Amino acid sequence: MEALAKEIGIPEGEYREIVQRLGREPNRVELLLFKVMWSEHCAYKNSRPLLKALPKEGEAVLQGPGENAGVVRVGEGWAVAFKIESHNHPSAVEPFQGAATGVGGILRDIMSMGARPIALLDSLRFGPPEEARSRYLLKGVVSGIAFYGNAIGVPTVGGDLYFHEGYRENPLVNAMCLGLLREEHLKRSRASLGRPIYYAGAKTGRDGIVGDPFLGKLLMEATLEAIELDLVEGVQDMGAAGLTSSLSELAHKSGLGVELHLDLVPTREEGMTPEELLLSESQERMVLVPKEGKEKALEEVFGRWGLDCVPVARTIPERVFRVLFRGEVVAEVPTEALAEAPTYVRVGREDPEVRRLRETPIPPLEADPQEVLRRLLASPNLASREAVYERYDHQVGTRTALLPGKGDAAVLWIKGTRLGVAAKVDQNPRYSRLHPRLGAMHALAEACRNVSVVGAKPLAYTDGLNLGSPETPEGYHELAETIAGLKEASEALGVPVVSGNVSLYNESGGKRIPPTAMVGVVGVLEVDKRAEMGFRRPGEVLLLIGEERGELGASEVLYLLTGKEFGHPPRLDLGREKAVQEAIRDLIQRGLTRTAHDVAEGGLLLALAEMTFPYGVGATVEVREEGLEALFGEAPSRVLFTVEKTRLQEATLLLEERGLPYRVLGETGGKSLTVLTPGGVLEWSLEELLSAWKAPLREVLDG
Ligand SMILES: Nc1ncnc2c1ncn2[C@@H]1O[C@H](COP(=O)(O)OP(=O)(O)O)[C@@H](O)[C@H]1O
Ligand SMILES: [Mg+2]
Repeated sequence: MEALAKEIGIPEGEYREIVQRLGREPNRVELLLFKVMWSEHCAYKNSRPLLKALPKEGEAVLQGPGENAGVVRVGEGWAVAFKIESHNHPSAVEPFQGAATGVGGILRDIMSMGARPIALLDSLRFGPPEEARSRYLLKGVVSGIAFYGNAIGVPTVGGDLYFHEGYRENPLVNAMCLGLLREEHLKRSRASLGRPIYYAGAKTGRDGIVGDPFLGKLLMEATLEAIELDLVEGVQDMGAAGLTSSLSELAHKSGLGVELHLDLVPTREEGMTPEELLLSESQERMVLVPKEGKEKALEEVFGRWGLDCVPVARTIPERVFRVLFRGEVVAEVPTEALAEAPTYVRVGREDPEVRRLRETPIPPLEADPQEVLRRLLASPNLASREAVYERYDHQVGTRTALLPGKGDAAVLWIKGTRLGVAAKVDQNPRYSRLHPRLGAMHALAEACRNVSVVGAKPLAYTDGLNLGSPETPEGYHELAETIAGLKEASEALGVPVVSGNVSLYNESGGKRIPPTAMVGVVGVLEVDKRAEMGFRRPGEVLLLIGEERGELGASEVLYLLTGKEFGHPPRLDLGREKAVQEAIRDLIQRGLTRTAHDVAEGGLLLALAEMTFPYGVGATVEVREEGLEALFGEAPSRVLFTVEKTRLQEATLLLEERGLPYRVLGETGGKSLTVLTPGGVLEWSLEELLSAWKAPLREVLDG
């Protein structure tokens, strides 16, 4: 029956392997099950072999890759679950539902760990902001993101937005979620023999073979209460491949099989066929396995939240996924056959054009810095995302609260404790397109730097990989270099992966999106020893860890002045990066500084301007090197911070004992940003910096 086989999308080679795993040919239904379970989305066929390289060990790791999300210990009995997913292709066809659905799904993965969602972060990539479609997609996904999150009660505390040429055809929408729980309640996707499997949530319809957040809230409370009462031994959310992936996965990890009675499955539409029920991806659906003797309890938990919770399947000793419908066995495939699909290895080769661009020498450039800073602040990639986060609410919850003082990483305070959880997601497409490996390294480094900058220690990360097809040598190369990049940054900084995602085939017409590894990092700190980026008072000494000179390759200023992106991305010394991150955390924990900000895209001056916005406090400094490289050039491992006058020596003593280059630029205060250079004084009023920075994205989004 190879006919229908290759007619649905299953490769001859793959089909032949399926007949040898079943010792027979699958019927129509079984064939449809494999088509979906063996697709790259579910099987990760081309990425698994490479992902084995990512370091997983870490002091704070409680749960790494394998479960619906990664979990790390944060102290005083608390733990944090988190993960990042993608909903690219669907957001492309319909931005509103795509984004909202991306949020619903990520939320369920975090809930299944028994962790109550405390925050959402979005990682977005669209084409240039002047193009109609780019504006459309941006309006769509943020509208959709706001809709689900605001309705379910989980705030979107931050994220990463970037506009770029390489995303014109394939936009990216990744959602990261943070959830907290008591370690004692850490649950996974396990089931013991002889247990019934419950189904709760919306009824199964003919969906993706729109999300309801209102029902999501109910679903979330019940699941969380159910686990908080220790009534379950396993919980699984239903997403891609619906019931099929939920149960087979659950069964496979449990070392046994599951018998599904489709007739007991709640239906929303009439005349639904077996495959339709099995492959529906209807939203807000949940699988739960009550512990022995707690079935009733589980039902009551859902009864309390006005939800139905009914038995739909049971575990069996035979490691198989047996599907029953109207009295007949319509499918019975071995669990292993469904969960362990073939993987592929290829030979990557870099796209010669990528090399050509990277090796292009950066030409001598000249421009009026008075205007370059204003032009950079007005760039849609550097301007305020204020109009975006204004769509979201619920910064204050029932256990956690977002600290309103703008820090480089979102900081969620755990009420009743001194604990604070910091989070950030990063990646630079320009660096990544020109040097995927260095781009990936920069992403993890930056994310960790941002958390370190508010005073928290990086505990682990989550990586949402987004690339073109792995078929072509150039594409596989980008995937390979991206993964090698993370490994290298991870090993050097001592920060392990705990979860993640992989989205491939993000390309059309031979045009590949810039390799995109959206790195999410979680860390913890004492809310009382926190730092934010805004200058808070006049008279503080302003210092810089690292050097003033940045590079122009793949930089913002280069793009602004040439309209192009080329050259080598900034070099990254992982040893320096680690030492700087520890230096800044020490500085903050010892109470020497409570205001820090790292120097990233746009260079020293842009970083400087961003610090005057939060409180309207200016700064006066001296930069010893003139030239674009010093004022706007980019370089990692650079951090700005302020100390109280009589504490300068202790801070400088600390940096010196760490062998770290540093400089005392000047002080804070006034209603201007003033910069002395060997060629004179450059000056801007905080007003002009502010208006230039505030307008760009606000009109694009609300105009
Ligand atoms: N790039 C990656 N890095 C680390 N872990 C990953 C990566 N991609 C996938 N994983 C892990 O492999 C598993 C598969 O993800 P997935 O099946 O898509 O979960 P779901 O479908 O419910 O969103 C998860 O445990 C996930 O955390
Ligand atoms: Mg930053």
